[PDB]
Amino acid sequence: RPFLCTWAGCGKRFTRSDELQRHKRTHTGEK
Ligand SMILES: [Zn+2]
Repeated sequence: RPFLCTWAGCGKRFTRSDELQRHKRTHTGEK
């Protein structure tokens, strides 16, 4: 099961779900 960020024009892939969620936090603005 590969993880892919299906955000508006992103398409960045991860092998870890925690990586994907962590990454997603940059879109939502959790910094
Ligand atoms: Zn993304």
